[PDB]
Parts: sequence; C-alpha cells; structure tokens
Amino acid sequence: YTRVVWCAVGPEEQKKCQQWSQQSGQNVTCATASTTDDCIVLVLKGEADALNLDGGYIYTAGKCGLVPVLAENRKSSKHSSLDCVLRPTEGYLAVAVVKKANEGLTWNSLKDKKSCHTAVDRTAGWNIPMGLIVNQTGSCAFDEFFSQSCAPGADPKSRLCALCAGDDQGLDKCVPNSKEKYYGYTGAFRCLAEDVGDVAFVKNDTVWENTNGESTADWAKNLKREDFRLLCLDGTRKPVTEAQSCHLAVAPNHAVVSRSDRAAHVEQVLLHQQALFGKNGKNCPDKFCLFKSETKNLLFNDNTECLAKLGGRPTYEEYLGTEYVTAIANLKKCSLEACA
Ligand SMILES: *[C@@H]1O[C@H](CO)[C@@H](O[C@@H]2O[C@H](CO)[C@@H](O[C@@H]3O[C@H](CO)[C@@H](O[C@@H]4O[C@H](CO)[C@@H](O)[C@H](O)[C@@H]4O)[C@H](O)[C@@H]3O)[C@H](O)[C@H]2NC(C)=O)[C@H](O)[C@H]1NC(C)=O
Ligand SMILES: *[C@@H]1O[C@H](CO)[C@@H](O[C@@H]2O[C@H](CO)[C@@H](O[C@@H]3O[C@H](CO)[C@@H](O)[C@H](O)[C@@H]3O)[C@H](O)[C@H]2NC(C)=O)[C@H](O)[C@H]1NC(C)=O
Ligand SMILES: *[C@@H]1O[C@H](CO)[C@@H](O[C@@H]2O[C@H](CO)[C@@H](O)[C@H](O)[C@H]2NC(C)=O)[C@H](O)[C@H]1NC(C)=O
Ligand SMILES: CC(=O)N[C@@H]1[C@@H](O)[C@H](O)[C@@H](CO)O[C@H]1O
Ligand SMILES: [Fe+3]
Ligand SMILES: [Zn+2]
Ligand SMILES: [Zn+2]
Repeated sequence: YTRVVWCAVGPEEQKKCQQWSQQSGQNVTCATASTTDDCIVLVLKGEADALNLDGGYIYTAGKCGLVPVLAENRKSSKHSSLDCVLRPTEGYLAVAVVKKANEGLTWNSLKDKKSCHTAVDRTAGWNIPMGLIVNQTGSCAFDEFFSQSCAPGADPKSRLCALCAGDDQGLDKCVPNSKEKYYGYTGAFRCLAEDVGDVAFVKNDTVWENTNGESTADWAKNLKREDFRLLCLDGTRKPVTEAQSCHLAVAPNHAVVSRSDRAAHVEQVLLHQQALFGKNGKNCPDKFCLFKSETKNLLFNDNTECLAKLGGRPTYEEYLGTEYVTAIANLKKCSLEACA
C-alpha cells in the first residue's frame, strides 16, 4: 500500500536494488527483468510500479499508457536560486565522438566505419543518430550503413551486434543490459576507447566523466580528453569542450515512469526516499546512496543530483517534446507491448 516495487534490468541492477530495498526496510522492493521492454510489461501487468527510463523508452511506454513522474536533474550553473526538486530540467547533449588520432573521420565519412551505440531505441545512442542517417541517406537500410557495430538490442547474428562482447565469459552477447561489456553510455564509450569502434554515439557528460582520471576504471584511467573529438553536423571536428556548438541534439532527461493510477504513490515515496539516499540525504554517504554505482549508471545516472518534480503535469508527448516525438515517429516508419 505504501510500498513500491521497482523494476531492475539485469543482474547488476538487481543487486543495487536489493541493497536499496534492504536499507529502506521494505518501503521499496524489487522485480527483475532481462530487458527494459520486459520491465515495462511488468509495470503494465501491475507486478512492478516504476523504473527510471531514457527518453527513447518513454516513447514506447507512453503509447502503452505509462506516464512520467519525476525526472533526473544534474548540476547546472543557470537557475541557481532554485532548489533541485523544483528546478527545471535542461536535458542533455547527444554527441558523436571519435578518437583524435582518427584524422579525416567526419560526419560525412562515417559510412562503412565502425559504430558504438548505447542500445537500440535509446536517444543519444540510436534514435538521434540513425534518425539523421535515415534522412540524409533517404534509405531505411540503417542496418547496412555501418560495416560492423555494437548496438545492444538488435539480432545477435547480425552485423549490428558484431562488435559487442557479452559478459565475462562471452555469454549474453548484445543483450540490452549491463551484462554486455559495451552497453549504455559507458559501454559504448569504452567501445571506442578500446578502439573497437570508430565512433560512439553517447552524451557530452559521458566523455568528461570517463577521461582525465575521473573514472579510475582500468580501461579509462589513462584516458585524456584531448585525444577525443566531436563530429558536428556541418562536417567539422571540434574539441570536447565545444559541445554547446557541436552536438546532434538536446535530449529529454531520463525519467521515472509508472502506470497513471499509481503515479501519485510512486512520487510520494520517491521524494521521501531521495531525502534519505539522495545527494544530501540523511543516510546517503554513511549507509547508502541511490545515485552512486561507481561509474555504471545503475537505476539512475551517476551524475543525478536529484529527481525533479515535473510541473505542468505533462503527458509523455509533452514531456518528450514535439521535436523529439516526430523524430522518433519518422524513424519507426522504417521498422500490446507496442500498444499501437
Ligand atoms: C558536458 O558535460 C560535462 C560533465 O557533466 C559538464 O561539465 C560539468 O559542468 C558543471 C556545470 O557547468 C561544472 O561546474 C562545476 O562542477 C564541479 C563539480 O563537477 C564543482 O567543483 C568541482 O567538482 C569536481 C567534481 O567533484 C572536482 O573534481 C573539482 O575539484 C571541483 O571541486 C564546481 O563548483 C562547479 O559547479 C563541472 O565542473 C563540470 N564537471 C566536470 C567533470 O567537468 C559540461 O558543462 C558539459 N558541457 C555542456 C556544453 O553542457
Ligand atoms: C527526419 O526527417 C523527417 C521528415 O521531414 C523530419 O520530420 C519533420 O520534422 C520537422 C521538425 O520537427 C516537422 O516540422 C514541424 O511541422 C509542424 C507541423 O507539422 C510545425 O508546427 C513545426 O513548426 C515544424 O515546422 C515536420 O512536420 C516533420 N515532417 C513530418 C511529415 O513528420 C524529422 O524531424 C527528421 N528527423 C531528425 C532526427 O531530424
Ligand atoms: C518507511 O515508510 C514508512 C511509511 O511512510 C515511514 O514511516 C512513517 O514515518 C512518517 C514520519 O514519521 C510518518 O508520518 C508515518 O506515519 C510513518 N508511517 C507509519 C504509518 O508508521 C518510514 O519512515 C520509512 N522508512 C524508510 C527507511 O524509508
Ligand atoms: C528545446 C530543448 O531544450 N529540448 C527539450 C529538452 O531540453 C527537455 O529535456 C525535454 C523535456 O521537456 O523537452 C525538449 O523539448
Ligand atoms: Fe539517454
Ligand atoms: Zn542544438
Ligand atoms: Zn499538458
């Protein structure tokens, strides 16, 4: 009744949730699935209450009646006077990254190169990039643009999974969850750092968070920003400090979604939950922090300051914005539970 059932995607996320459930005294319990879409089915079924989602999945859920409840908010310099829970969300920059040593690689010479995506159906890792590529290309054969890629979610036998690696033993190749070495923002970036792929479709924050000694992770401790470049849409190549003038798009922050007849309940518990394990919670540092997972973005991106109220009690289309919504629609033209 006053308890929330969260849906975790994959084994690593289920571990962090179990910990969260334990520290909350059952105020929050977990449900597990192997993929985000399965997590959405559980929520529709009623066996799970909520889960945080990238804009790409919100589109999907939205059609199935789910609704955004709260959104993640990272630290910004403008809009200082206002608290985090009430402050407007700015969204993030989807960028295309490359190794600087890869001279001559530009947005115009990407065909047949090797791409690293966060996962199919995600904003910065799939929808924005393949969206632009389907339009400029005029074709729907985005499955043939790149020679080889790693796009968690696609057919394991296809070229779109050729570069993925699976887990420690090579099992779960290409599964859209943290078990895949190259899954998500971090996964896709590693995919480039290790020179597996030629280009990685992530977000501006990912580069910074994993370069210049910010990650301490063995595959990223020796990473230096200067050795990276962004691919702008005009054919130019700018430093990672010029993200504001060289990005593919601004994307809507990830957000917690739930069934509408529960949104109120999910919100109440969450706000309270975050006042205890949030950025400045009564018990985050000492006992448990909802927004930490040592660079893996488990349940929430590690750069989340807090979960913000929406205000305007927005529908999923409104939340995602008309801009992004068409982009997705146009792309989906090329391809219950896809509830319309
Ligand atoms: C692209 O993405 C990057 C990464 O998110 C953005 O860079 C961050 O931007 C913020 C806001 O402009 C900037 O403000 C400072 O935040 C610091 C915390 O990161 C604060 O102090 C510093 O904290 C560091 C982290 O603990 C610490 O290592 C350092 O010693 C110092 O204490 C500071 O008070 C400011 O608020 C961040 O510094 C910056 N973070 C990083 C890692 O660079 C960047 O703005 C994005 N670009 C665009 C176009 O949006
Ligand atoms: C890929 O190409 C498609 C096809 O053009 C792009 O869709 C088009 O997107 C623009 C801008 O979002 C739409 O224009 C808007 O039209 C509405 C009224 O329909 C108007 O009120 C706005 O001021 C604006 O002019 C356009 O309608 C839409 N075309 C169709 C038929 O869907 C799509 O955005 C491109 N995708 C990417 C990732 O760039
Ligand atoms: C777990 O959730 C319960 C329910 O909200 C919390 O207990 C409540 O504490 C507030 C503040 O004292 C009271 O207004 C409620 O009446 C209490 N619930 C009841 C009916 O006993 C509890 O604080 C939460 N603990 C954790 C770890 O999150
Ligand atoms: C114009 C713009 O910045 N795009 C916004 C994005 O920042 C925001 O996160 C999202 C959710 O409302 O809606 C988009 O339209
Ligand atoms: Fe995203
Ligand atoms: Zn822009
Ligand atoms: Zn409205």
